[PDB]
Amino acid sequence: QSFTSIARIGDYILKSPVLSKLCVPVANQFINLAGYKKLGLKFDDLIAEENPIMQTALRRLPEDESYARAYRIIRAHQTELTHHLLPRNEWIKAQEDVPYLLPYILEAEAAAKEKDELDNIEVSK
Amino acid sequence: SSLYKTFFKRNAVFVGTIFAGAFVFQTVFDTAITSWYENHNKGKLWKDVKARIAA
Amino acid sequence: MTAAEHGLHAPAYAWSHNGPFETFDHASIRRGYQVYREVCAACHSLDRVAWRTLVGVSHTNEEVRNMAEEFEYDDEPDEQGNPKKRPGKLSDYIPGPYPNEQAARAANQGALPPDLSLIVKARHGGCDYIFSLLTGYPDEPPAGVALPPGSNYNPYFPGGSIAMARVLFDDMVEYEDGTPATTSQMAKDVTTFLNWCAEPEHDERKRLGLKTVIILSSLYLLSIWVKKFKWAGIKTRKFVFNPPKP
Amino acid sequence: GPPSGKTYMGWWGHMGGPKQKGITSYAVSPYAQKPLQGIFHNAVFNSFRRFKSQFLYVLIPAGIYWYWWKNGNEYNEFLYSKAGREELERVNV
Amino acid sequence: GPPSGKTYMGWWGHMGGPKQKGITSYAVSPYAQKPLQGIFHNAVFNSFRRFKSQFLYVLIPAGIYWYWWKNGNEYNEFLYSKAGREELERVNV
Amino acid sequence: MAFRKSNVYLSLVNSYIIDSPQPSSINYWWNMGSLLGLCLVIQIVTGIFMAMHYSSNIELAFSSVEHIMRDVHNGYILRYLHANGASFFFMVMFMHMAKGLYYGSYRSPRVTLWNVGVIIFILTIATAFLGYCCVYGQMSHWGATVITNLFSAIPFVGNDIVSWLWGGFSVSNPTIQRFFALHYLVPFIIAAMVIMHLMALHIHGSSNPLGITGNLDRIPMHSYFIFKDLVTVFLFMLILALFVFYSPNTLGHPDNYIPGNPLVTPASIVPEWYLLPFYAILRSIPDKLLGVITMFAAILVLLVLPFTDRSVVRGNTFKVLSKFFFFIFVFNFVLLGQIGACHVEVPYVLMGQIATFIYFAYFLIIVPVISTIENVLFYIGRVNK
Amino acid sequence: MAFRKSNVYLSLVNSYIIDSPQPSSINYWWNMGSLLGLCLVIQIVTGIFMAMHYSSNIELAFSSVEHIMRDVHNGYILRYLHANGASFFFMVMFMHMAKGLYYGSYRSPRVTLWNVGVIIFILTIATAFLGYCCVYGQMSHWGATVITNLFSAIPFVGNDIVSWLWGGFSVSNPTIQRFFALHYLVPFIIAAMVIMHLMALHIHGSSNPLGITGNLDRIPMHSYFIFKDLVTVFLFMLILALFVFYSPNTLGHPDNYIPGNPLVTPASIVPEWYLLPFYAILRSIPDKLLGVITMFAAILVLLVLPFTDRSVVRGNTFKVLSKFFFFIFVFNFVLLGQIGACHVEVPYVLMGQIATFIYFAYFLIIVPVISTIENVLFYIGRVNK
Ligand SMILES: CCCCCCCCCCC(=O)OC[C@H](COP(=O)(O)OC[C@H](O)COP(=O)(O)OC[C@@H](COC(=O)CC)OC(=O)CCC)OC(=O)CCC
Ligand SMILES: CCCCCCCCCCC(=O)OC[C@H](COP(=O)(O)OC[C@H](O)COP(=O)(O)OC[C@@H](COC(=O)CC)OC(=O)CCC)OC(=O)CCC
Ligand SMILES: CCCCCCCCCCCCCCCCCC(=O)OC[C@H](COP(=O)(O)OCCN)OC(=O)CCCCCCCCCCCCC
Ligand SMILES: CCCCCCCCCCCCCCCCCC(=O)OC[C@H](COP(=O)(O)OCCN)OC(=O)CCCCCCCCCCCCC
Ligand code: HEM
Ligand code: HEM
Ligand code: HEM
Ligand code: HEM
Ligand code: HEM
Ligand SMILES: CCCCCCCCCCCCCCC(=O)O[C@H](COC(=O)CCCCCCCCCCCC)COP(=O)(O)O
Ligand SMILES: CCCCCCCCCCCCCCCCCC(=O)O[C@H](COC(=O)CCCCCC)COP(=O)(O)OCCN
Ligand SMILES: CCCCCCCCCCCCCCCCCC(=O)O[C@H](COC(=O)CCCCCC)COP(=O)(O)OCCN
Ligand SMILES: C/C=C(C)/C=C/C=C/[C@H](OC)[C@@H](C)[C@@H](OC)[C@@H](C)CCc1oc2c(O)c(OC)cc(OC)c2c(=O)c1C
Ligand SMILES: C/C=C(C)/C=C/C=C/[C@H](OC)[C@@H](C)[C@@H](OC)[C@@H](C)CCc1oc2c(O)c(OC)cc(OC)c2c(=O)c1C
Ligand SMILES: OC[C@H]1O[C@@](CO)(O[C@H]2O[C@H](CO)[C@@H](O)[C@H](O)[C@H]2O)[C@@H](O)[C@@H]1O
Repeated sequence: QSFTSIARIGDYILKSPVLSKLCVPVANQFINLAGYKKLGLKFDDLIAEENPIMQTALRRLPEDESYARAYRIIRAHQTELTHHLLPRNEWIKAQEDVPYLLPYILEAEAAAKEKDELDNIEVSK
Repeated sequence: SSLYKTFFKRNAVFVGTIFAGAFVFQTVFDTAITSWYENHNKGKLWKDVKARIAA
Repeated sequence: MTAAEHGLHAPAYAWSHNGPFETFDHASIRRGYQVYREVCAACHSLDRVAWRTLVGVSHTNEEVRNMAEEFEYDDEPDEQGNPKKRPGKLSDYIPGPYPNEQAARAANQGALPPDLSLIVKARHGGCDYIFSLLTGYPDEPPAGVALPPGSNYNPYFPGGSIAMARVLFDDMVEYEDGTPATTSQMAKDVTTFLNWCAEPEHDERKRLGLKTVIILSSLYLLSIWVKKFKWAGIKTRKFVFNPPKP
Repeated sequence: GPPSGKTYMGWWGHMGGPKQKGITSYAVSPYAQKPLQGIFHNAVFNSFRRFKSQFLYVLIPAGIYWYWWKNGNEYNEFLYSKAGREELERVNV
Repeated sequence: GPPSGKTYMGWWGHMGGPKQKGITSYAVSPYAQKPLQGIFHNAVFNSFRRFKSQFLYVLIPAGIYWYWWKNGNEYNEFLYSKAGREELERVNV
Repeated sequence: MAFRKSNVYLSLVNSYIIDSPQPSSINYWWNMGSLLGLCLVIQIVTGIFMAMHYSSNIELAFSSVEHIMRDVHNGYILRYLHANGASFFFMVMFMHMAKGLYYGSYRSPRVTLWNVGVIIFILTIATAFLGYCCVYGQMSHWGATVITNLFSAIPFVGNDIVSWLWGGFSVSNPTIQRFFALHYLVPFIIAAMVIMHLMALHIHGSSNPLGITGNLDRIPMHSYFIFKDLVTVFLFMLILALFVFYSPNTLGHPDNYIPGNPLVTPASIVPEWYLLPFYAILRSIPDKLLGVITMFAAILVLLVLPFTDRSVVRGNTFKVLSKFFFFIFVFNFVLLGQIGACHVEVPYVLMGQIATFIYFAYFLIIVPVISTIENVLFYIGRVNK
Repeated sequence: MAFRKSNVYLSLVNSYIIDSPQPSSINYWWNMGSLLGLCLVIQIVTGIFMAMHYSSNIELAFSSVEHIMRDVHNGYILRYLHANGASFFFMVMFMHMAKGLYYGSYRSPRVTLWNVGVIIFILTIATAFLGYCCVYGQMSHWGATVITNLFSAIPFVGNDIVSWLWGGFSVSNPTIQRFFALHYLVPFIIAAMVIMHLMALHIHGSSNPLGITGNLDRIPMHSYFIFKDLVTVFLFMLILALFVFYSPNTLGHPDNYIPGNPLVTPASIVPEWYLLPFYAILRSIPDKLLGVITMFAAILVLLVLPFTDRSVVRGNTFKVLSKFFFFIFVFNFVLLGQIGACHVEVPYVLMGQIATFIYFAYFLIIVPVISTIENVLFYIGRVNK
C-alpha cells in the first residue's frame, strides 16, 4: 500500500471529528501495544526499505537525521538480541515519534506517479 | 581451575588427545551402562533365568 | 461412532517392560512360548520368527534344536529328482498350522486367524489390547445384542462380534517352572512372548537409548555453555551516540 | 567474472547501509568475563518476560480453538450415546 | 559477493589480454555470402593437405604396433599347432 | 588473500558458511533451515543404507522391511531413524514455513526464495508419500490407491493418467517398483532445489525479527551461528533419539504393520499425521473434482501472500491484530489436522468446512484487510492532521 | 542489464552456456565435454526408467532384465541404449582424456581441472562395474567376485573388507542388492563432481589447439559453439543408434546372457572392453598385491603429468618428438587392450609386460626427457650466439 493512499484515508479520518474521536484513541493504544518505542525506534524506522521509493527517500534525508536513524536501528538490534528492552528514559516518547521520513516518501511517490502517467498518456488528435 | 591447568595449562585440548579420550570414553561408558542396566533388570534377563532353570 | 463399534478401551496393566529402563521378563517369554505352542499354534502362525532367535532369549541352543527337529521341511530333492523331507533346523522359521489361506478358513468357519508375529504392533493398544481381548470374553453378550451364528462376544473387539472363541481356561497348561497356569497368568505370558516376537530388539534398543540420551543431553548442555561463551562479547557490547558536527 | 544484478545487501566493506558517524561501540573479551553463570541469574530471573508480554496473543486463539474442539467433541459423544440417537436421526440425514 | 581470486582470464571488456592497437578486422554478414554450396571445385582439393602433414606421426607408430601384434599372434598360432608343440614345451614352462 | 577466499571450491564454503554476514539479531527461529539440511542428510543416508536390504516387488516389500527390522545389524535403528526422521522433517518444515509467515520472509525482495520453498514443500510431501508406499502395509496400499486416484479428477485424460501411474489395473507390482525408483530419485531433486533456495537466500541474506535492514550490524556466520546452530542440532538429535529408541511407533499407524490387502480397506484408515490438514480440506468439499482442487489450492495459495500483504512494514513483531490472527491461523491449522483424524460425522464435518474457509480467508481476506487497517492505525496514531 | 544476466538462476546459464568467452580457434576435439554431459543424462534417464521394472534380488535380477527386454514396451531400447551408452561414454571419455594429454590441458592453471577429471574417471568406472553386476549374468558374478577380491590385497584387514563388501560368504543376495543401491547413487555423485569440474574450467576458460592465450580473440558460446556442439551431438546419436538398433550386442559378451552360476567360471571369461587395458596391466605382474597396486597406479600416474611435462610450451601442436611419442602411447594403450582379450600365453605375456612398462615410462621417463630435449632444440635452432 502506498503512503499517499494511507495518508488520504488517514487525513480524512483525522479531519472528521466523529471518526477522529472514535479511531485515534484505538490507534494510540495500538502504537503503545506495538512496543517499538520500547526498543528506541520511531515508526518511520520500521518501514521496509528494499524498494525504489524508500531508497530515494533515504537518499534525500538530511545527513544529521540519517546518522540518528542509523543509531536507533543499531541500538535496537542489540537490545533485541539481548532479549531486553531499553531503560524507560531511552524510550521514544510520543512527542518524538515524528514522521520524519514521510514527507520524503510522499514526494518520491508523487514523482513516480506522474512519471508513470506521462509514460502512458494517450493523445487526442 | 587449577585442576585443568595442571593437565593442559591455558591451552585447549588438542585433537589427538580428544580422539584418544573418545576411545577411552566408549569402552568405560559402555561397561558402566550395561552394568547399571543389567543390575536394574536383575531376575528378568535370560542369564538370570537360565540359572533358575536347573531341573 | 457408537461404543460397540469403537470397542471397549483397554486398561493399562503394569507390564514389567513398560518403562525406559526395563527389559522383558524372560521367564515370562519362555512361559509364553509354551502357551503359544500348546494353545495358539493350532490356528495361528508365527511366520517371521526363526527358531535361532529363541536361543539366548527364552531357551538354550539344545532346547531350540530339539523343538525344531520335531517338524518337517522340504529338503533338496534326491539324485533322481524326487522330493524329500528333513527335520527342521535353527535357520528355519516356526512352521504354521495351515498349507494355505483356504485350508485355514475351512478350519475356522470362513475366518482367517492372522499371523501373530507383529500382532502387538499391528493393533492400537499393544499388549494391553491383546491381554484384554484374551481375558475379556464374558459368558454371554449384553442384553439386546444378537450374535451372528458362529460368532463370539468380546467388548474389546471393534463391533463386539469376533470369530475366535475364548481359548484360555484355568490350568489347561502345566508350566515347567511350577507357576499356577491361570487364564490371566497365561494371557500375561503369551502377550509378553508375542511382544518379543514383534520387537525382538526391545532389550537392546532401550539399552542403547540410555546411552544415546545421556550423551546427547550432555552434548546439548555443553553446546549451550560453549555458545554463550563465543557470544559473550556481542551480548554485552555497548553503544554510544554523539551527534556529529555538521 | 560476469556482471550480476544489484541487491539490497553487499558484503564486508560495502554492506549497503547508510554512512555511519558518531556511534562508538565497546566490547570486552569473553575470556575476561565471569565464567558463564548467567544461565541461572539473569535467565531464570528475567524468565517469563517473553511470556507475560506475548502469551495473550497465543492463549486467546488457543483457548478459542480448544473450546470449539471440546464443545464439538462432547456434542459428538452425546450424538452417539443412547440418549442422543433421537437428535442423531435428525441432524444427520 | 566476496573478493574473487584473480586468474588469467577475465570477461568481455576486461579479458586479461594485452592492449590492442593498430589492428583492424573486417567481416561480412553470412546472409550476404554464397549459400555455402561452394565447398567443392573451389576448395575440395585443399583437403588431404591437412592429413598429409600428420599421417606419419600416426601411421609409423600404428605400423610399429600393428606388426608387433601380427608378429606375436602368428608365433602364438605356431606354438599351439602340432608343429609348434616342440618349441611350445621349451618356451612355456 | 586467504586460501578459503581464493580457492574455487572453498570460497563457496566461505561465502555461505564462514564470512556470510548475518543480521546480529536473528533469533532461534532462524535455526530451522540448518535443521532441515540435517533432516535431508539423515533421510538420504539412512535410506541408502536400508536400500541395500530392501526389495520393491509387491510380494517381498513388506517382508524386506521386516528383514531390516530383524536381521540387519542396527537395522531397526535405520528404519526408526528414517521413519521418525520423516516426521521431524515435517514438524521442522512447518515451523520454518510458519517463521516465514510471521516475519514476512515471503515479502520482497525474497519472493523467489519463498516460491522455490513452496516447490520444496511439494516435492517433500510427494517423496514422503512414495516412501510410505514402499513399506506395503495396509495404509501403504490404500494410500497409494487414494492418492494416485487424485488424478482421475482431471477431465478426459484423468483415468488414463491413473492407469499410467499404476502401470496396470490397480496398485500392484509395477506400481510399488516404480514408486521405490521414484522415492530414490526425488530426494536428489529436492537437494538440487535446496541449492537454488540457498542461492536466492544468499543474494539478499536473511531477514531479522525486527523486519528492518540488517545492513548496519552484521556478524560472521562462523563461530556465532556455527555454534548457535549446533545447539539446535543437538536438541533435535536428543528429541529424535527419545522417539527412535523409546517411542518409535507413536507417530505411525498400526495398520501399516499388516501387509497390504487389495480386497480390504481397513475401517481404521487414517493418513499420516502431517498430511491430515490437507486431508481435512479435501474431505470438506462434497464434490470429487472441487475437493482435489481445493486441497491442491491449499498449498498453492501460499504463493499469493507476497501480494495480499498490504503492510508497509515487514513482519508481525509490532502488529497486534496481525499477531492475533497469525495464531488463529496456526491453531486453525492444528484443528484441521484433528478434524482429519476424526470420522466423517456431524459436528466435525461443519467444523472442517468452517476451518477450511478460515484457512483460505486468512490469505485472501484477513491478511489484506488487517494489514490495510494497521497501516492507517500507525499513521493516525501519531501524525496530527 | 539483460534479464539473463540479472536473474540469479539464468545468470549461471548465461555465463556457462551463453556469454561464455570461448577461444575462437578450438576445434571439434573440444566437443567431447558436452558429449560426456549428454552421456551422463542418457545413462541417468534410461537407468531410472529401467529401475522401475528391475528387481535386485539375486534370484530375480537376470529375469527382471529379461522382463525389461521382452515385456516392457520399448524396454529393449532402454537396455540397449543404457548398455551401449556405457561403452560410448567410455570411448568419448578416452578421447576427452587423450585430447588433454595432447594439448597439455592438464598443465597450469588447469591442474585442479585435470585432478577432478581423474576423480570422475574412477567414479565412472566403479559405476559401470556396479551396473554390470546388476544383470547377474555369468560375467556379472565373476566380475563382482574378482573386483571385490581386489581389496583382499590390503594387508591384515584385507579379507575383512571383502567379507564386508559381500555381506556374507561370497557374492550373493546382499551383494547384488547393495550394488544396485550404490549403482543408483554414484551417478549423482558424478554429476556433482562434473559441476566441480565445470567450476574449475570456468575460472580459467578452455585452452586452444595453439596452446597459447585465447584472451585476444574470444567468441560467445551461444550460436557458435551451441550449434557446433549440436553437430557432434547428432553424429554421436547417429552412431549410437546404429548399434542400438542394428548391432546391440557387438560390444558385449554372450556369457552375460547366461544366469550367474557360483560354481562355474566360464573359460571364455573376459572383462568389458573398456577395462581390458587395466586388466592387462594387472596380469602382467606375477604377484597378487603388486598386481593390484600397479593397476591402480596406472590410473593415479595421470596425476603426475603436470610435473613431468618440463616443456616451456603447452601442447604438442608444434612438437615433432612429442607428437610421435604421444601416438606410441595411444597405440600402446590399444595394444594393452588387445593383450587383455588374449589368453595368458607366451608371446602375449611378454608383450603385455613390455607394453605395461611403456605405459608407465611415458609419464615418468619419455615425457620429461623429450620435453627437456625439445626445450633445447627450440633454443639452439634459432638463437645465434
Ligand atoms: C517434535 C519435533 C520437534 C523438533 C524441533 C526441535 C528443535 C526446536 C527449536 C526451538 C525453537 O526454534 O524455538 C525458538 C524460541 C526462540 O527463542 P529465542 O527468542 O531466540 O531465545 C531467547 C533465548 O533464551 C536466548 O538464550 P541463549 O543464551 O542463546 O540460550 C538459549 C537457550 C536455547 O535453548 C535452545 O535450545 C533453544 C530452543 O538455551 C537455554 O537456556 C535452554 C537450557 C535448557 O525458543 C523458545 O522460545 C522455545 C519455545 C517455543
Ligand atoms: C567413436 C564412437 C563414439 C564417438 C561418436 C562421436 C564422434 C565424434 C568424435 C570425433 C572428433 O572429435 O573428431 C574431430 C576431428 C577434428 O576435426 P577438426 O580439425 O576440428 O575439423 C575441421 C573440420 O572439417 C572443419 O569443418 P566444418 O565446417 O565444421 O564441418 C566439419 C565436419 C565436422 O564433421 C563432424 O561431424 C566433426 C567430427 O563436417 C564435415 O564437413 C564432414 C562430415 C563427416 O574431426 C575429424 O575430421 C576427424 C579427423 C581424424
Ligand atoms: C501449509 C502452511 C503450513 C503452516 C502451518 C503453520 C505450521 C504449524 C505451526 C507449528 C508451530 C509454529 C508456531 C509458530 C511459529 C513461530 C512463531 C514465531 O515466530 O513467534 C515469535 C514470537 C515472539 O517473538 P517476537 O520477536 O515477536 O517477540 C517480540 C520481541 N520484541 O514467539 C511467540 O509468540 C511464542 C511462540 C508460541 C508457539 C506455540 C505454537 C503452538 C503450535 C501447536 C503445536 C502443534 C502440536 C499439535
Ligand atoms: C587412462 C589413459 C587414458 C588415455 C587413453 C587414450 C586412449 C586413446 C583415445 C582413443 C582415440 C585417440 C584420440 C587421439 C587424441 C587426440 C588427437 C589429436 O588431438 O590430434 C590432433 C592432430 C593434429 O592436430 P593439430 O592441432 O596439432 O593441428 C595443428 C594444425 N596447425 O590430428 C591428428 O593427429 C589426426 C587424428 C588422429 C586420430 C586418432 C587415431 C587413433 C584412433 C584409436 C583407434 C581406437 C581403436 C578401437
Ligand atoms: C492363546 C492362543 C491364542 C492367541 C494368543 C490368539 C490371539 C489372537 C489375536 C490377537 C487375534 C487378533 C484379533 C484382532 O483382529 O484384533 C486373533 C484372531 C483370531 N483367532 Fe486367535 N488366538 C489364540 C488361539 C486361537 C485358536 C486356538 C484359534 C483357532 C480355533 C483361534 C482362531 C482365531 C480366529 C479365527 C481369529 C479371527 C478373528 C476375527 O477376525 O474375527 N485363535 N487371535
Ligand atoms: C528442505 C527444506 C528446506 C531447506 C533445507 C531450507 C533451508 C533454509 C535455510 C538454511 C535458510 C536460512 C536460515 C533460516 O532462516 O532458517 C532458509 C531461509 C528461508 N526459507 Fe527455507 N528451507 C527449506 C524449505 C523452505 C520452505 C518449504 C519454505 C517456504 C514455503 C522456505 C522459506 C524460506 C524463507 C522465506 C527463508 C527466509 C527467512 C528469513 O530470512 O526471514 N524454506 N531456508
Ligand atoms: C527427503 C528424504 C526422504 C524422505 C522424506 C523419506 C520418507 C520416507 C517415508 C515416510 C517412508 C516410510 C517410513 C515408514 O513408515 O516405514 C520411507 C521409507 C523408505 N525410504 Fe525414504 N525418505 C527419504 C529418502 C530416502 C532415500 C534417499 C532412499 C533411498 C536411497 C529412501 C529409501 C527408503 C526405503 C528403503 C524405505 C523402506 C523402509 C522403511 O519403511 O523405512 N528414502 N521413506
Ligand atoms: C562425465 C565426465 C566429464 C564431463 C561431463 C566433462 C566435461 C567437460 C567439459 C564440458 C569441458 C569443456 C569442453 C571440452 O574441452 O570438451 C571439459 C574440459 C576439460 N576436461 Fe572434462 N569432463 C569429464 C571428464 C573428464 C576427465 C575424465 C578428464 C581428465 C582425466 C577431464 C579433463 C578435462 C580437461 C583437462 C579439460 C580442459 C581442456 C582444455 O580446455 O584444453 N574431464 N570437460
Ligand atoms: C551415469 C552412469 C551410468 C553408467 C555408466 C551405467 C552403466 C551401466 C552398465 C555397464 C550396466 C550394464 C549394462 C548391461 O550390460 O546390461 C548398467 C545396468 C543398469 N543400470 Fe546403469 N549406468 C549408469 C547410471 C544408472 C542410473 C542412474 C540408474 C538408475 C537406477 C541405472 C540403472 C541400471 C539398471 C537398472 C541396470 C540393469 C539393467 C540393464 O542391464 O541395463 N544406471 N548400467
Ligand atoms: C547440512 C547441515 C548439517 C549440520 C549443520 C550444523 C552446522 C555446525 C557444524 C559444526 C562444525 C564445528 C566446527 C568448529 C570449528 O571448526 O572451529 C574450530 C574449533 O573447533 C573446536 O573447538 C572443536 C569443537 C567440537 C566441534 C563439535 C563437532 C560438531 C558435531 C557435528 C554434528 C553436525 C552434524 C576453530 O577454533 P578456534 O576459533 O578457537 O581457533
Ligand atoms: C552438489 C555439489 C554442488 C557444487 C558446489 C561445489 C562446492 C564444493 C564444496 C566442498 C569443498 C571441499 C573440497 C575443496 C578442496 C580444496 C583444495 C583444492 O581445491 O586444492 C586445489 C587442488 O585440488 C586438487 O587437485 C583436487 C581437488 C579435489 C576436490 C575433491 C572434493 C588447489 O587449487 P588452487 O585453488 O590452489 O589452484 C591455484 C591456481 N593454480
Ligand atoms: C545442483 C544445481 C546446480 C546449480 C543450480 C542453478 C542452475 C540454474 C538452472 C535453472 C534454469 C531455470 C531458471 C528459471 C527461473 C528464471 C525466472 C525467475 O527466477 O523468476 C523469479 C521468480 O521465480 C520464481 O518464483 C520461481 C523460481 C523457478 C524455480 C525453477 C525450478 C523472479 O526473480 P527475479 O530475478 O526477477 O528477482 C528480481 C525482480 N524483483
Ligand atoms: C508418482 C508420484 C505421484 C503420484 C505423486 C503424487 C503426489 C501427490 C500429492 O503430493 C504433491 C499428495 C501426496 C498430497 O496432496 C497434495 C497429500 C497432501 C495427499 C493427502 C492425502 O493423503 C492420504 C493418505 O496419506 C492416506 O493414507 C492411508 C489415505 C488418504 O485417503 C483415505 C489420503 C487422502 O485422502 C489425502 C487427500
Ligand atoms: C562398492 C564398490 C566397489 C567395491 C567398487 C570397486 C571398484 C574397483 C575398480 O574401479 C575403480 C575396478 C572396477 C577397476 O580397477 C581400477 C577396473 C579397471 C577393474 C578391471 C578388471 O575388470 C575385470 C572384469 O570387469 C571382469 O568381468 C568379467 C573380470 C575380471 O577378471 C577376470 C576383471 C579384472 O581382473 C580386472 C582387473
Ligand atoms: O463359538 C462359540 C459359540 O457359542 C455360542 C453359543 O450360542 O455363543 C455363546 O457362547 C460363546 C462361548 O461361550 C460366547 O462367546 C458367546 O458370546 C455366547 O453367546 C455361539 O454363538 C458361538 O458360535
